Amino acid sequence: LEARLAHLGVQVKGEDEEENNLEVRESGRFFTVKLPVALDPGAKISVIVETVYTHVLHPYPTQITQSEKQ
Amino acid sequence: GQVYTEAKRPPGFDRVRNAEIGNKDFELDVLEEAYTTEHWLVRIYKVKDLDNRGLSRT
Amino acid sequence: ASGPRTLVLLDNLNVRETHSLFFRSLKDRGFELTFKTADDPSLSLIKYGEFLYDNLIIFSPSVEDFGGNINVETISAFIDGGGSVLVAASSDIGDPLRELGSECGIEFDEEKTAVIDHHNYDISDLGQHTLIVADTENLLKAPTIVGKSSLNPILFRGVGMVADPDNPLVLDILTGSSTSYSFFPDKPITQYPHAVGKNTLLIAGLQARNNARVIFSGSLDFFSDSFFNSAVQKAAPGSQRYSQTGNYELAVALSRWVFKEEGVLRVGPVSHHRVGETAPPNAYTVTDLVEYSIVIQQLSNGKWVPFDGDDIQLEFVRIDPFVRTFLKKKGGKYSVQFKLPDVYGVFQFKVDYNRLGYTHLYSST
Amino acid sequence: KISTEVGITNVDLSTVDKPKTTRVTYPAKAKGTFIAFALFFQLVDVNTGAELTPHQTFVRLHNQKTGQEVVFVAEPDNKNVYKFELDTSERKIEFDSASGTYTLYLIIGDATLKNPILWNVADVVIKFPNLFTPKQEIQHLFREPE
Ligand SMILES: *[C@@H]1O[C@H](CO)[C@@H](O[C@@H]2O[C@H](CO)[C@@H](O[C@@H]3O[C@H](CO[C@H]4O[C@H](CO[C@H]5O[C@H](CO)[C@@H](O)[C@H](O)[C@@H]5O)[C@@H](O)[C@H](O)[C@@H]4O)[C@@H](O)[C@H](O[C@H]4O[C@H](CO)[C@@H](O)[C@H](O)[C@@H]4O[C@H]4O[C@H](CO)[C@@H](O)[C@H](O)[C@@H]4O[C@H]4O[C@H](CO)[C@@H](O)[C@H](O)[C@@H]4O)[C@@H]3O)[C@H](O)[C@H]2NC(C)=O)[C@H](O)[C@H]1NC(C)=O
Repeated sequence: LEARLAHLGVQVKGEDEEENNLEVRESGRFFTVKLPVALDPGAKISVIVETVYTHVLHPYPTQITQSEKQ
Repeated sequence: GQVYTEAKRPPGFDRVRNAEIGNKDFELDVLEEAYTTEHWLVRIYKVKDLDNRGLSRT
Repeated sequence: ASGPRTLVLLDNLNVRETHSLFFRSLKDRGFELTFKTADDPSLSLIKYGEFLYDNLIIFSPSVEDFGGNINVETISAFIDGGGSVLVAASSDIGDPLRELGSECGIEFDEEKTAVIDHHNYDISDLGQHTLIVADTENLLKAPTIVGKSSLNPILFRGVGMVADPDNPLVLDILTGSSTSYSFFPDKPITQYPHAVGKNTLLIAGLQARNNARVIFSGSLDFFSDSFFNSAVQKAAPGSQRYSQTGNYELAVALSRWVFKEEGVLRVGPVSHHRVGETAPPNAYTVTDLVEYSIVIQQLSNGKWVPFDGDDIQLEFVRIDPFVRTFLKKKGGKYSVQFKLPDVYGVFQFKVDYNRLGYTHLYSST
Repeated sequence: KISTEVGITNVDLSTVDKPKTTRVTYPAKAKGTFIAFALFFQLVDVNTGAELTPHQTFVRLHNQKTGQEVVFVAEPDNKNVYKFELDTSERKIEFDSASGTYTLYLIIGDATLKNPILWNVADVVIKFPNLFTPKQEIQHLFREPE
């Protein structure tokens, strides 16, 4: 689903917003996010990740009569 | 044949001719109904192919 | 061609062991085979518009309950979707088999009937003269359908069928001799029997407009290993006694012709242009030299080699053909160079290759 | 079942006049030509005088010019004999068109019988009245210059 992507947003516990930039590693177009407060060892951070994929639900019968359902 | 078009009038009624259809029900052997407008003013029919198994299809 | 997966409906499972040779050859060519009873309430040849069986084989006479989704309309839609259906009935036809036959223009007969003949029957009959020995003389004679070798007298017992003369597509393969009448045995004759003459077809074939091969054979037993290994000698005094029946070779030829292996054609890219150019210009002018090219491939063992093409005719048609020429074979392409006529308008390049036993191909630009 | 034989007697078919009659035996054909017709033939059992009815008693016509064939059935009355009267104006549909020379065979057979006989009784003369091939090559007739 790497090509059928439309939006990827990342937030934090509560009301907040963050910044992600596309990165390349030496492949599935990995992203990296910059946290507001850097976490020390032994800490915990909640990060909400919301992605939207388009053109991913395919109609299986692919041909429906005027009186049938998808 | 089965669309009411008036108040005190039988179903298969034609406004312009003020009459009652002679053949209420019939089947189109060589035509499919491709489209029909909202008030049934323009009707587009798709001419059919030859019968696959080579039947008559009068 | 088509896919290798096929479905086999049976009258009873015993057919697996008594039709051993034919099924073994069929599997030897790579065709995957699934056997199911014709009265199974679980079988289905379509699911969400998929046609999950590419070929269908009906060896089940005396059936009236096909199953879950299999009906006569389902088999008709399967033949409309490119399927290849082979049926075989023998004196126990049954109403849906006859109805299916009537849906392809090949009428079967009553249940009790049998193609009877009293001049050419073999000594192994031991009955009411019903084991017909059809000679290889009266036969369609097309090397694509029936094979390219010489055969022996073939023998079968079953019901006779006639062709509807309204169908242009129906073809007759092995019509019986002018001595068969196909009436009730052991009952006197009152009416005019069904196909009393040489038009008792006995093995028919249908070539649909979408190139769907269907073979309606009578005589389920015609495919049985008992007829594959039995010598034939007509009861006429002192007839020649052949060692090999010559039924097996015919059967394999029919199977290779209905499952898209022996005769198949494909039309490749066409190209037309002014003589001395390389791309097609819109709106040719009157009396302008034009070159036409088209490629056809034949599927010999899957090679798709170039077709021979002795007589392929190009037609330059407006409403009725203005020009009609032959396509000279040159460098794998069929190219003709000709001058457009004086009459203007819109026109149609047309190629029609209807040959007996070959896939009907049609192309119009 | 028990075997049985087949025998033909009387015969003497005759040309119908809108009526001379001629007779022949079982081994050979009839000399001459007959134009319409009702061939009569009494089928009796061999070795013991009796009247039988074979299961198949069709009468066949073969046309040499076109190769077509037409078969009819002779149905008996209570006269212990058959009849095949050719109307020559009826049966227009069966004979789409007339050919000069027709060869007349007598196909006869049964399961109980030991030998089926089919020989041409006489020649008959009747005067009652592509889909996939290379099509004709057509060229274009250009207009003549002034
Ligand atoms: C307004 O609209 C109108 C309709 O939309 C337009 O009219 C149409 O115009 C065309 C062209 O003029 C007409 O076509 C011609 O009809 C001629 C007379 O018709 C015959 O009808 C019978 C045929 O019937 C059927 O026959 C077979 C049966 O299977 C079937 O395949 C066939 O399709 C048809 O359905 C026939 O039995 C009758 O006897 C009539 O003859 C007819 O002569 C024309 O035939 C020509 O042309 C066609 C192609 O155009 C060729 O395929 C033929 O072989 C034949 O060819 C001959 O003439 C060519 C040029 O004329 C030559 O190149 C050929 O070599 C060949 O030459 C021989 O004959 C010449 C004499 O004619 C000789 O000089 C030569 O030496 C050769 O011996 C053609 O079919 C339509 O009929 C007509 N439609 C209607 C409804 O009338 C009209 O044009 C529009 N107006 C304007 C201004 O454009």
